[PDB]
Amino acid sequence: EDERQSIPNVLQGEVARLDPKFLVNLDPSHCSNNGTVHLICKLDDKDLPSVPPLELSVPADYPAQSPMWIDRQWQYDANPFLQSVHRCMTSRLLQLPDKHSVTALLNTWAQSIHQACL
Amino acid sequence: VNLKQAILQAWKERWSDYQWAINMKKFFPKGATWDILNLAEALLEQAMIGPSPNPLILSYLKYAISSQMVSCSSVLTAISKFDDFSRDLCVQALLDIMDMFCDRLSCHGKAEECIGLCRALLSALHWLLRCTAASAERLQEKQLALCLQCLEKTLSSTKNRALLHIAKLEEASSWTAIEHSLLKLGEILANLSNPQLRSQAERCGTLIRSIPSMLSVHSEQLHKTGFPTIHAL
Amino acid sequence: SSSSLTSETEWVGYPFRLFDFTACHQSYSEMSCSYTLALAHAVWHHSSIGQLSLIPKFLTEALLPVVKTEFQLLYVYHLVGPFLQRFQQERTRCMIEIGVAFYDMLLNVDQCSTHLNYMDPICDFLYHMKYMFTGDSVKEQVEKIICNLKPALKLRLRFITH
Repeated sequence: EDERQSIPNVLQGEVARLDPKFLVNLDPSHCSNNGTVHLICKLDDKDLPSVPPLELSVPADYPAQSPMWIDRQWQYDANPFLQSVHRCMTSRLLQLPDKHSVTALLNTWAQSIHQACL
Repeated sequence: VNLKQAILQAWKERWSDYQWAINMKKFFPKGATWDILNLAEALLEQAMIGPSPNPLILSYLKYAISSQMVSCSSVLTAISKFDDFSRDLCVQALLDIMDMFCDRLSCHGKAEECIGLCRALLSALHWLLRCTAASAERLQEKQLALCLQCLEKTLSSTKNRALLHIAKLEEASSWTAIEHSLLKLGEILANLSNPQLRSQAERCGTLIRSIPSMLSVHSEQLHKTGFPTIHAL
Repeated sequence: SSSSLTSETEWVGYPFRLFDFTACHQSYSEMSCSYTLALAHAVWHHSSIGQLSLIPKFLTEALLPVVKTEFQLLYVYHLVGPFLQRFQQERTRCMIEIGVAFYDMLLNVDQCSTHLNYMDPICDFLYHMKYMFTGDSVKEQVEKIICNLKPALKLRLRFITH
């Protein structure tokens, strides 16, 4: 009895059920065993692409606003359009009551990216 | 070949230039071969431009440098013989885009190709050297000052130092040519341009000289204590 | 205390290793001067009843025009330093003189120096002396000296005002 590969299965099992529009991968494993959560996602759809988020979560109780935007400053000072995208992103994230990293994060991010077209 | 007329039609209409990505992904098989990406446009779009910065299209490059193939852009803007053209205007836009490019850091290539990226970086510096060419005549200010400024900026320590070291320890001929060009530029910089100018250039030269030496060379001091190990042994 | 010691004594100018005793436990690091230091301590290890009243006068003149650099200051400090308890107990009137002498040495080394090399040692030394022995008495007098110090030293001793 041991996982030996990741956190409790529920998170991966649920995220693997998402749309093909999202493309999730892992960065250098700085929390390989216990944390095992720092996701890099690439929105692939009929919309403009952007920088992937951080998405570093906590134990499965999920009181985790996972994204921390490690590359916030310079990647966001680039263009006004993506700056407005980031503004709408954080504004909608603030509206999320007890956000849930599993689905709420990526869904809200996609909604904000689709709101960018004004 | 369709890519050229495609990006032309893109410019031919006043697109939002961020929805442009949608049309780009649509017009292409979306992953067939990205070696024919925006990388070459910057050249060809500027080809007929000549003595003109060609604005309203650099916005595409701006919305692209967020996440694209930075290696191809780097090597092509390095090999671009634009200082030879001596437009003195487009080169400024090149400095501006290189600012947003290199200031923070480069990106990953997920393969050994990224190492070659570092290689391109070397050639990049050579390009910046030809900024002094804009002052080679000196028969009559802003351009040389700005070029040396952005050069010193891109030469931030602990950021590209390892990449320059990799470049130097992966090939020599280009490194020797870059060193000779640096020596020549330093020699050419023996004129009293300004107080701010011709000062930091020596600093960047010393940085390049220290590049092959080490990153943690033994420079510590103030070790006030009688060494007992040597004594005892 | 003044053989040459001002232009450039030697690379041995590290004050702490020299001025500290028990270095004689090895057959080296026993420079004559350091010995003399313990010598003083020696008598002051047992003559600590009323003889200390001699050192303030002995300071006020003699130690003034003999100190230029900083390790001489550390030397005279080690000479007078570890006895403030005897003044706090009995010779209360003399500890103020000892303190103003300390600060006079400070002003002297400040006025004649290219740069202070061992700032933090003297800093936390004075911190200890203030917080543990002078209480809150001399605060005013040292002010009339502490204001005319170097800007770096000023920022360093900023919190002495209270």
